[PDB]
Amino acid sequence: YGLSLMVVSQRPSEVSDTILSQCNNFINLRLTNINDQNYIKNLLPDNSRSISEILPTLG
Amino acid sequence: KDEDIFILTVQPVGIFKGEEFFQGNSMLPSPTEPVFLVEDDILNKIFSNEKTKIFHLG
Repeated sequence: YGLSLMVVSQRPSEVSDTILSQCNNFINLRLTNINDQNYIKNLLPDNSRSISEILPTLG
Repeated sequence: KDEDIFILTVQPVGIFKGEEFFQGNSMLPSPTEPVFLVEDDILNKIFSNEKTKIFHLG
């Protein structure tokens, strides 16, 4: 219909999973909460799981 | 047993360029590089902000 989402949040563990699971691309800045990093890792595509370990280090 | 070995596991947290401090990681000192103890002035230059927003918590 001509609508899409570009959700932004500090706490992915608090945003409902019904919408974050629909994000096809991700813009991931530094994350320091382990409960949020684990969620963003599990939600990411498989090919990017290896390269995803940079999130605590990005500055 | 033949000799005494003393090994410390140490984590990087930030880098000095000169007379200032940069925070980061992914930085590797080459082996055999010397290791020193931190002087107190170098420590207290960090943990200190501008006088307009200093809160001496202890």
